[PDB]
Amino acid sequence: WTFGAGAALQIPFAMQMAYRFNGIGVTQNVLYENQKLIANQFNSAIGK
Amino acid sequence: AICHDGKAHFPREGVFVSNGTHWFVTQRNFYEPQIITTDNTFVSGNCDVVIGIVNNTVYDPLQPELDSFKE
Ligand SMILES: *[C@@H]1O[C@H](CO)[C@@H](O[C@@H]2O[C@H](CO)[C@@H](O[C@H]3O[C@H](CO[C@H]4O[C@H](CO)[C@@H](O)[C@H](O)[C@@H]4O)[C@@H](O)[C@H](O[C@H]4O[C@H](CO)[C@@H](O)[C@H](O)[C@@H]4O)[C@@H]3O)[C@H](O)[C@H]2NC(C)=O)[C@H](O)[C@H]1NC(C)=O
Ligand SMILES: *[C@@H]1O[C@H](CO)[C@@H](O[C@@H]2O[C@H](CO)[C@@H](O[C@@H]3O[C@H](CO[C@H]4O[C@H](CO)[C@@H](O)[C@H](O)[C@@H]4O)[C@@H](O)[C@H](O)[C@@H]3O)[C@H](O)[C@H]2NC(C)=O)[C@H](O)[C@H]1NC(C)=O
Ligand SMILES: *[C@@H]1O[C@H](CO)[C@@H](O[C@@H]2O[C@H](CO)[C@@H](O[C@@H]3O[C@H](CO)[C@@H](O)[C@H](O)[C@@H]3O)[C@H](O)[C@H]2NC(C)=O)[C@H](O)[C@H]1NC(C)=O
Ligand SMILES: *[C@@H]1O[C@H](CO)[C@@H](O[C@@H]2O[C@H](CO)[C@@H](O)[C@H](O)[C@H]2NC(C)=O)[C@H](O)[C@H]1NC(C)=O
Repeated sequence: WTFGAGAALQIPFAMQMAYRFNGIGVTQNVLYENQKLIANQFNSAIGK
Repeated sequence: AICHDGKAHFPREGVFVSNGTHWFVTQRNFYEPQIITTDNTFVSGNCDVVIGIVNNTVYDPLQPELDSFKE
């Protein structure tokens, strides 16, 4: 979301998703431990 | 995350960054590097799950104080 507030600052997408999870109130370890499952689910949803 | 003693440490609030030689944890909106301690981070799981984890030591604030008396 940084490019919406100022100059775009790069960040690995996994870490960005960790920030989002922190945002919705879920500790980032959840994402860092279920990254592959989450990626599979996201890709499947896009295909659907 | 960071691998210290077979455990994975994640930042409580902030992000792990390195200037090229050492590792620090800083708040996400202002570069304020700090030594990675057991207070900045919390443990979860082990080392063989996170993709991209990196070896690094984590400094325990209580350890040096206790060793001082023992010494
Ligand atoms: C990423 O950040 C790291 C921060 O630690 C960098 O490592 C640090 O680099 C600095 C600069 O070289 C080192 O600082 C001074 O180290 C020696 C002695 O170390 C003592 O002082 C340090 C102050 O930073 C403490 O951190 C140490 O624990 C120790 O108590 C100094 O002698 C050097 O020169 C200074 O002193 C002489 C004599 O008075 C003066 O003439 C100089 O002008 C200067 O004032 C260093 O300044 C620091 O030791 C070092 N810390 C660690 C853990 O490695 C790292 O370089 C950086 N990496 C990149 C790529 O940027
Ligand atoms: C949380 O939700 C997730 C998605 O619903 C669950 O992930 C699923 O868990 C099962 C069991 O581990 C996975 O199946 C494994 O891998 C393959 C998948 O192909 C088979 O898929 C179904 C079962 O899901 C099976 O009925 C089919 O016949 C296929 O053979 C198979 O080798 C095995 O079934 C194996 O069990 C799913 O693939 C996996 N889904 C995704 C998108 O990853 C998760 O288990 C739920 N629970 C937890 C704690 O996370
Ligand atoms: C984080 O720290 C540990 C070391 O403390 C690293 O684990 C070590 O990785 C090497 C391989 O790169 C292992 O060496 C060899 O491993 C094979 C695996 O079967 C083994 O059969 C050999 O005998 C040899 O030991 C080493 O064992 C392993 N050490 C431990 C204690 O597990 C790890 O790689 C570091 N993480 C990163 C990203 O560097
Ligand atoms: C960095 O991205 C990659 C995938 O490219 C992972 O390691 C790289 O793998 C390729 C193939 O060996 C090499 O060309 C790169 O030199 C490797 N390092 C890179 C691209 O930085 C690696 O898992 C990723 N690192 C992290 C922390 O996620």
